[PDB]
Amino acid sequence: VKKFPEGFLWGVATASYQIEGSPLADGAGMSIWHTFSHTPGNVKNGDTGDVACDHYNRWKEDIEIIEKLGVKAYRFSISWPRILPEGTGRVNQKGLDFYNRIIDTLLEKGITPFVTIYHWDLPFALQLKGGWANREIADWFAEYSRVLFENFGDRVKNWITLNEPWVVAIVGHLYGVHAPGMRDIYVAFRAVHNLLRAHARAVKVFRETVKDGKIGIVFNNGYFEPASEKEEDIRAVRFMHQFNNYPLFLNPIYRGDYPELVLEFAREYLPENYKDDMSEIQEKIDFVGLNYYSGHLVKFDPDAPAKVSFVERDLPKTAMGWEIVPEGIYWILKKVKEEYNPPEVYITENGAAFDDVVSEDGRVHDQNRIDYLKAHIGQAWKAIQEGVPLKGYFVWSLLDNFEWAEGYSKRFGIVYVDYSTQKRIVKDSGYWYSNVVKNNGLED
Ligand SMILES: OC[C@H]1CNC[C@@H](O)[C@@H]1O
Repeated sequence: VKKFPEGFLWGVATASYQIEGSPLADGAGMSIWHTFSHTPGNVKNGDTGDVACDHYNRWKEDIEIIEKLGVKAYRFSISWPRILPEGTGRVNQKGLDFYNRIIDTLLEKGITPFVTIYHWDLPFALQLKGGWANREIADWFAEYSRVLFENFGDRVKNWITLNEPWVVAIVGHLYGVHAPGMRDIYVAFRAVHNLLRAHARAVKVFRETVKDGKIGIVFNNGYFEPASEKEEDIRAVRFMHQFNNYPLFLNPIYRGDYPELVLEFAREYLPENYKDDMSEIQEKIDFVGLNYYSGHLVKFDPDAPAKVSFVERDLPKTAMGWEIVPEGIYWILKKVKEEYNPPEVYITENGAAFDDVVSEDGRVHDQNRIDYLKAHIGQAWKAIQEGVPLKGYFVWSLLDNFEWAEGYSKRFGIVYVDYSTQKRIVKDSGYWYSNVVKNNGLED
């Protein structure tokens, strides 16, 4: 038996562009993911979010699935361009109506909404003005967040400014693999910095408009282990954790500067008086969300940009090719308490992509995902037993969905989606998870 604390929040998680479809319905502006995915060569098989899970129409039935499974919390995101089609100024009532219906439905059914304000679908109109590269985004984001607080803050009380700002900056602006598809290290570190300033401005306005709410921010994290016991490899691990995990943002938020190895690597790329912004960046937050999926063996490498290479290990992997290292989720939970001691933590995403097939029996026997969830939920329980203030756990994802540059080819859902009909098939992992929420923990 591994029983969780009373009132622990068991959730599922999605993101607007990944499930909704109908990106231009009802006066919505284009996002950068619309223009990106519509550019030939950017996404596997030419996939886009034009249709996705058609959640824009099937939202009621999807929530009914959440209800039926008994899960207590739904993490979802809001499409900025549905609300403010030009990014600032005009507010689209029909966009607000879409999310209002979802919000009211969840509450009526006793599910707690956790709203991610920004999960990567910037209004295209703002990208034309530089997007995350432009310092003024801290004002645009504040205006947007304010609108969400004023319209939804009466009912939604749990808020997340940004999903995975490292990915937004580095994958979007350095690697060019995600929208807006840029490859410029100077832009990428300006985007890191503006992400922090916009997050801090949003939190500030939240204090003014939602008196009884809680607000946090979500980071991606990997469990990095050194290839050798040599000095340089252990250091390569120390760089990667500081750059790729929560310290890149939490060192600023809690200590008022970037982490030390990040400055060794990137001080030429950061804005010249970046320190002037640090005091405002330290705006107090209520919780930290950590996402976790995978671990990576890393070693020093003199030929690699950043002086780090990944080394492949003979370990069980998901369809992403990601190494399954359950103890990473425990390590990261431990480490976040050790380093910054946030008053609350949530696992805001954890999950796995496997090649799911509908059997002849009409069921999806994803024993491989059950095994994955069970192992990590076990490690999260362990972290709680050693004092980490973990208040919730969210499976990525409710639904198989548009997996960014991988398109529909990667399935993360505990519910299978047959894209040809839009049929939902609860997976074995979904029934299994439904049982652990009912029991408030593991059993065998
Ligand atoms: O890569 C799987 C998931 C990682 N975290 C952010 C999500 O949008 C993504 O689908």
